[PDB]
Amino acid sequence: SPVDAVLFVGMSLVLGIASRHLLRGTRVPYTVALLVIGIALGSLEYGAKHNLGKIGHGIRIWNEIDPELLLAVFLPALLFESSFSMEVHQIKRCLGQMVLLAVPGVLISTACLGSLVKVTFPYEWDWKTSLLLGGLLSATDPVAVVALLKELGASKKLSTIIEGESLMNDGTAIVVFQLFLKMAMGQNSDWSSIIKFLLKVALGAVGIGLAFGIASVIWLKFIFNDTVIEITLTIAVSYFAYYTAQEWAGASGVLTVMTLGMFYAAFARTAFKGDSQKSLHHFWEMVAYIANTLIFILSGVVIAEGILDSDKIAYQGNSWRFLFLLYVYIQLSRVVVVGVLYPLLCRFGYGLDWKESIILVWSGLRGAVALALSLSVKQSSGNSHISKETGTLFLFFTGGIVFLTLIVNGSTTQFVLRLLRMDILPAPKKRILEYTKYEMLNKALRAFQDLGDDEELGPADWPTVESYISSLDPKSLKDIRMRFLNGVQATYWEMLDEGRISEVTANILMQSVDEALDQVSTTLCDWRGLKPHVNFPNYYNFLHSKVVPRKLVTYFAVERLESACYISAAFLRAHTIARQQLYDFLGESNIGSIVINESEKEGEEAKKFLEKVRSSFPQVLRVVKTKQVTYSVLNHLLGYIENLEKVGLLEEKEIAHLHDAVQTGLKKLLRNPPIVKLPKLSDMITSHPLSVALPPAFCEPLKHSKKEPMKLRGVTLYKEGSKPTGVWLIFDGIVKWKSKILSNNHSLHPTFSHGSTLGLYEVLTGKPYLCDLITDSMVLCFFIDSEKILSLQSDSTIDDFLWQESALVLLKLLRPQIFESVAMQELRALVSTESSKLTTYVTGESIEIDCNSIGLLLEGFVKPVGIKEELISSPAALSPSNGQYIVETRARAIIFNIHRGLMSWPENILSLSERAMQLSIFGSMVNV
Amino acid sequence: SPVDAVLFVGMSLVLGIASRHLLRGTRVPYTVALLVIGIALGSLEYGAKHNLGKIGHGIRIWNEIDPELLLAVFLPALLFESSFSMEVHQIKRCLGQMVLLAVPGVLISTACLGSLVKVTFPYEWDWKTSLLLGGLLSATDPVAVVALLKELGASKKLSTIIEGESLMNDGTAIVVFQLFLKMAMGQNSDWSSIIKFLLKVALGAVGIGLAFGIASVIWLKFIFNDTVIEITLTIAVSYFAYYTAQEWAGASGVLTVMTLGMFYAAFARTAFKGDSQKSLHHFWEMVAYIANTLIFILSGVVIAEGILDSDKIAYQGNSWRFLFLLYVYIQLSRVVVVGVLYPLLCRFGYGLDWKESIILVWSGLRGAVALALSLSVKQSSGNSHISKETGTLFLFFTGGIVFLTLIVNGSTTQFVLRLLRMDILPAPKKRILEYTKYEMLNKALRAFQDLGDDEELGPADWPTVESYISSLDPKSLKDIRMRFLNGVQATYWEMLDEGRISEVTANILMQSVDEALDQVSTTLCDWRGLKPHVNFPNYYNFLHSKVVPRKLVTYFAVERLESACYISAAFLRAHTIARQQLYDFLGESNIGSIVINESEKEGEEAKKFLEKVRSSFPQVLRVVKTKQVTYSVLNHLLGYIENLEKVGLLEEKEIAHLHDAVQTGLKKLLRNPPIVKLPKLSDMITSHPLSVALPPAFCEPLKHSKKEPMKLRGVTLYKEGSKPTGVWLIFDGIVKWKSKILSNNHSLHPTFSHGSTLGLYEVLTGKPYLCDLITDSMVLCFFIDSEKILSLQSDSTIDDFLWQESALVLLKLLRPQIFESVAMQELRALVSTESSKLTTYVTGESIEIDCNSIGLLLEGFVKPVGIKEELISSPAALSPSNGQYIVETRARAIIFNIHRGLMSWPENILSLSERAMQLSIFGSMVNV
Ligand SMILES: CCCCCCCCCCCCCCCC
Ligand SMILES: CCCCCCCCCCCCCCCC
Ligand SMILES: CCCCCCCCCCCCCCCC
Ligand SMILES: CCCCCCCCCCCCCCCC
Repeated sequence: SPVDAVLFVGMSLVLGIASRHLLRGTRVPYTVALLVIGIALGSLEYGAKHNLGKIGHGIRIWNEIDPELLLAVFLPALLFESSFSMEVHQIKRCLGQMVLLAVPGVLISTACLGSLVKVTFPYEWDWKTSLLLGGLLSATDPVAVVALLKELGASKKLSTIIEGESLMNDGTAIVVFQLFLKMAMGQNSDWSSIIKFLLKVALGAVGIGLAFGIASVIWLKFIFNDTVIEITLTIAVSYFAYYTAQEWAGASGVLTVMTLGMFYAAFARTAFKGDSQKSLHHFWEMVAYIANTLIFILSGVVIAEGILDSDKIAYQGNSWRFLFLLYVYIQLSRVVVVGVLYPLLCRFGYGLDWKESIILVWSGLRGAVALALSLSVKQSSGNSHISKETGTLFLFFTGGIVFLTLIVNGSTTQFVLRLLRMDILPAPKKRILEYTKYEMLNKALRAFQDLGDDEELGPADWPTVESYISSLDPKSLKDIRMRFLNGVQATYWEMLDEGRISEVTANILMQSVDEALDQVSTTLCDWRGLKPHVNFPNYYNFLHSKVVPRKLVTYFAVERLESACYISAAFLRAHTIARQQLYDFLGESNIGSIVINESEKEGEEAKKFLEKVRSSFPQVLRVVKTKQVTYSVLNHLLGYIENLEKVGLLEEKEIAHLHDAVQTGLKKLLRNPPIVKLPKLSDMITSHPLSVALPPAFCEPLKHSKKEPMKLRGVTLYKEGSKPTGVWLIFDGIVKWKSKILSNNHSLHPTFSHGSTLGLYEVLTGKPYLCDLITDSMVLCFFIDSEKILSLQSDSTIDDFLWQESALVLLKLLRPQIFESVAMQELRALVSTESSKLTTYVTGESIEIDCNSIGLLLEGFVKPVGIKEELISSPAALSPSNGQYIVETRARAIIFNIHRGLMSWPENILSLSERAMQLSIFGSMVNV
Repeated sequence: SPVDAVLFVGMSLVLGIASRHLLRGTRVPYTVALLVIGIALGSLEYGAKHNLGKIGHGIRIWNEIDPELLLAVFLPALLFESSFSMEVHQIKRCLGQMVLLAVPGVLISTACLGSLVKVTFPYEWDWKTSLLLGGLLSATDPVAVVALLKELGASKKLSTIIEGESLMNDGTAIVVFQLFLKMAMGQNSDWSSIIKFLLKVALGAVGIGLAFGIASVIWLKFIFNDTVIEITLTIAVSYFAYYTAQEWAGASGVLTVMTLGMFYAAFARTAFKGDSQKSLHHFWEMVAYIANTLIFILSGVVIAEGILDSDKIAYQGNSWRFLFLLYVYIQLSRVVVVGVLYPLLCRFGYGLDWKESIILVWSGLRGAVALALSLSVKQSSGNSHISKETGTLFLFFTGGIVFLTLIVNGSTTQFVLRLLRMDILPAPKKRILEYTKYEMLNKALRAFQDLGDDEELGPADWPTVESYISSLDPKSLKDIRMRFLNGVQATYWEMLDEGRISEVTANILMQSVDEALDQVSTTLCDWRGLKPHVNFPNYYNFLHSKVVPRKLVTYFAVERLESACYISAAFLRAHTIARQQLYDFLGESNIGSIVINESEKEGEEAKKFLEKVRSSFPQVLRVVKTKQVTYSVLNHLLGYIENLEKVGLLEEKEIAHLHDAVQTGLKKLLRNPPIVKLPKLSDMITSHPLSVALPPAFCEPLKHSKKEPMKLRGVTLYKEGSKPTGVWLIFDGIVKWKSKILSNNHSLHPTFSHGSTLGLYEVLTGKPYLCDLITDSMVLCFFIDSEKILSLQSDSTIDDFLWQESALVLLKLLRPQIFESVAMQELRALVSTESSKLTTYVTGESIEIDCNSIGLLLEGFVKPVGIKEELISSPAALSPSNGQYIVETRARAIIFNIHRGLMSWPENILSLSERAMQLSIFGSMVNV
């Protein structure tokens, strides 16, 4: 007999799947179909009293459910996914509005609804019962609202506001529901008892949720490679926190589960495995789906049971009159709440104008949370406090309100949104969507070439493949700003793809750019959306508060400045890249220079933050950079291991060992910031590329002590035109170079960084300093005298290397139009290639610059052919004029063999053998 | 009060997580800890009668579980993942052994155990009760055995055998358990009733499972983009099939759920979404985990309850004596089963030698299925048929046997496997593992370069990244065969990565190569493992049986020859590629030629199968190739959309629309083979690259009728030395070319394919046919006369194109050392480039062949410089001798600007500026 509850669950799930599948893209939630199906089924079982056989047995078994078991099983299932899929950064952006719409919004709605259904309803209810109903059906469902917002097409700001207030209204409304339910149960008669009950049920529930979250997050941090226990841990901790709060501490288990889910959303994005995230979210979304379906069908069944009893509440008239009165009361209470909070709602978080206010009012969808609360009231009814007729009325009214709100609100808020002209996609977003569709076309055609060379199967059919994918200026400052922001977006996309930034950092940066794309008429506001995430509050860790460890200080600083450092570095890198790209796309136009200077002025707060990090905490950026690099490394290893697993190339014991090793490395990363040894001067010397030339005897004068490598920002390294007093080794930081003498035209990013030595050209030649260096950051720089460098010129193997270093520096100096937007590791690869040749040239010879190569004069004089006799100075960067140069004096030279379309998309995009190629690859012809 | 069952579930889950986490890499299943914990907890609640408070309330609630509700909730949860994660191709490889170990193996074990516990046990049991116990504890658990095999390290053959027999022993043993349980309930007294009960409970259960599988698979095929209802559909169909079989049809719900899971494993790999697969498998594995944990803890609790009752079965002595007797009876019965079936087990499927037989005997792990069956017997005990003492004895004995088997078998089968020397990894697999680790090192270092250029954060710390990844001839015919098979493996990996083959096809091919890597001493046996998957049984569809539709015939042929065509084409392509690669790695050694000829002889059955497909069903390969190409295209689009979703670049409504479109395209693909229009002669002409030269007036002589494009294999197209009677257009198929006159040295793959026209050089010049063409397949070839081609020489825009086509053909003819292993679409790109120049050269001029380019003489004579005067013929392929050529007569020439390390891994793998580069990127220095 009890096995028929399994049948009830199975048939309810099948009906839920059928309703969800049939009512997709219909404006009509499948939940109204579930409620109607449950009501009809309960009418068959109870009103008409037909023989449903084993169907009716399960129906009756589930109708005899315990109220408190009902809540304990279903409410965590409903609410955990809503609270856990919460995205933390949009919530921190609109949290003032969230709490405003949650706590006082629910309080005002409860007051209005309770007063109205007290004064008007004919059931001679109490104030306790009236306010219990008011606070019951004051909880906007997060599942229904999220499902509505998926297909609604509203803006991200309004979608975030509505979703967050919907998921917090549940907590507040269930708190007040428990308060007034205990009141109706003859408790909480005094104000002091009210305060104690609220204090316990709210704060203790939040504390239990936080404690369980902390314990489970630490446990997850110590669970390395197991994606099954990571999800069953969420199940166990959720259903154990609910029990510990409701039964053991007497708190609110719902608030405990919601705080647990929010703690998981905040501090457990790195506690779970990366590939365990999708499975865990899918499982909890499915559990919410199953709980919602079961609650809707059970609520329908029990409504049919209760309103077709001896009393026949369904044939009383007053039931329906006051059901529609209750619906208009819902609408008026939501209007009152939004209007009262509007003067404060429009000033906090995201701006709320009158258009978003109408959608906020109209998206008052009631769902399975209110249904579950009223069902628990109905199932516990029949005693002296809440009569059976009253509990049946509560369930009937709540079910009718859920039905009416869904039908008249989910189906009509799309109309209200298309009206008021809030569904229109703005021009930058339309351009971006067209670019993405164009790139998808390019990917499809490229995949079609890559598989067109098959002799066994033959040729494919392009028309069929197309059928399956058949659903895919320089003077205006506004458009140039829009192109620049598109370039910044493209650079963020590129660095996310290459692994330089994580998905959360990428989302934050992309959201900032999307915000900035609406103010392209005014100055670039790209950093405005990043300012909330980049803050440096205080550094009291150096006031002896935590200098005794000196060891936890790095931990708190890194955990406290990790995401901000990533955001600042990514912002600066993307702005530099997009600035260079906009210079290449526009060339020399004054509007391009205006936007370039705008970006340079805007990128000052990020540099100031990075300076604060460098000064206050000199070791944090090393740890942060190391963590980023090894995180990307381990993700690349994970991708490789996933490909190995798919192909089945390795033994399942060896590939499992590799997977365990990489996943353990990732968990140990995201558990604890890397313990990076702070480099002294000795190991910074030995890690500099100049150290191969410097002998170990010169490397150990007390490990080159007595000099602090730190140089403050704005400190000149050496003045231009000065004598070669020495060279500078850049172990870290940024140095700017200025030179009016040098042909520094259009040097957009004059900069040298770590692993660079500056001044070798001058000390090796004796010529005055070619450029003016000033430190642009906290530079870890060491000075070695020219005597030490010049004394190294004994051997010819070291002279070659020193002149190649000089070649590097002058390549980034003499020719910055090509070699400034390249790393000085790629440039070292270019110079260090065996094909590159350093040559001392006797007077009267010729230098062989040619096609597909470049050369740079080091020391000497050269005169060309076919042009008026010119005495070219020693630094020349000798480039092919024709795509010549008799050696004049004793010469030195070395010859080297030397998503990005979003900025310039609809600009950067025949023969009788080109048409044949299209025929040979494709079917007839396609405009590739 | 009933809310305490939620507490029981939560604490049981927490204890299960703790046991699984603590006992990882311990040889000890966490399930023994679960059983011990449950026994101790039940002892506290029932024996010692301590006040456990709300813990004991949940304990007692779950102790009062219904037996049949217990089975209905837990057995589908346990067994669905085991039956659904079943891999179909290894099962079809060893199915004879599977059924042999499942049906008669379980029958023999049941007979032995029942007879032994009837004759020896002191409880005066019946034959019905004795055989009920024997068939209860005759079900080897699939969950425990799978978990053991994950860490065991046994071969794939033995692992597959053990896993499959374990997951089918459950079906057979639960069938016999239901039979003998109904017998003990006073039923099935006659042989005819026995036959009817077996017929119903087995065949009707299989039929219900098949029907539910068919319905749900069609439903899934019509569910496009919803990964949540796709998993809750599995839940609903599983728990509805169980109910429909057990309660409505009276069949076995367990057999129904297992056949449903096997149907999902077989015919629903394409019914679910690709990205829904991992989430669905994770969910069902977690459900099996939760059910197993709950069953073990509940079984412990109820054992403690039953053996500490008034009877005190735990203090009787006989309980323990016959528990250990029952364990030795388990061991002897398994020995008897394996020994009796060995003469047949060693001849069917995978060979079973005496070493794998010992592991087969010893891996007799009993688990949660036997525990659940005995718990259902215990919970239903207390009546006249099965006494309370008997049911308690059943549960106690089954729990003790599960405990003893786990402790003494899971912990010691690793020892038994390391003994007998079955844990040693063979040399080819060790080499492959070392190659994978080397490639992971290369990936890690490359990811370290790609993020070393950061001016804001600074430099990373390579030692830390390394710390996080610190766990990573030409004369022997055997080694050359091993290298060739490694090259075939690498090519399979490459085509899986590029999307030419799916993951199932890749797994089949890789398994075939792994099998072949053990017989490298003998001839290449790569095709031996593919022969089971490549069969062409019959084609009665053309005997008027189904020619009336002519429309379903393609559907059945494609669904029936899809995977076989993929396997054959991939095998032939990979063998051609690896043959060319082995020629490049070895050069000219006779051993390399021996292996090359071995591969060519081996690749004949695949070509014969493709010929059978081409002859019998001329339209199937077009459909199959189109489906493959569009599947890869849609997967690439999915990857692009996933990257778009991660970055948050598009609106969540537009990106959702793109995702829905691509996923709908994929579901419509895997639902129905593409409807590819069979090309007539007219559209094949218009789709050939020669059709741009051919005017529409020449294209429509009744759409060029009266000629059938089909040419049988072995039909010569034109003989060498013959007059240019015409040219041939290759729309499909393969043509081989032979020419002793031409310098065809080391032409390893002489072949032209679709989109190629052959003979233009001869008709344009009048020279005799340079090579001998014979059709190597069913070629769709058209003949156009030389008069039509020569009459096209009026314009100079068409002459250029015709001579460029001739250049293509002669590039693949004159110079096959470079241009035969390239598509004739890439070669068309090379020739059609604006940098390529066709030139008519007046007598006495010079031709400018240079570096980084190639040239080919078309028509005329040429004499070189510095070598004895040579009169080079018209086809020359004029290549730079120095890295010259005075035009002799009226000349024609055109000048063109012209995982793979697995085969040659530990063979294909400083300066003072190279050491500095390592310093500038890394920390000190790493051997890159
Ligand atoms: C006493 C009346 C019946 C009470 C039923 C208890 C609630 C059980 C709900 C189980 C839902 C299972 C589906 C979960 C799939 C992820
Ligand atoms: C007397 C009836 C007892 C019922 C006990 C049910 C315990 C289930 C707790 C965990 C359920 C989690 C999944 C819920 C999905 C809707
Ligand atoms: C009447 C005694 C208690 C019977 C309990 C019914 C079985 C409910 C099992 C629910 C398990 C929920 C966990 C599923 C999570 C995926
Ligand atoms: C009187 C007690 C009724 C209990 C009904 C439980 C129904 C649950 C059916 C579906 C359970 C699926 C998940 C099981 C995971 C172990």
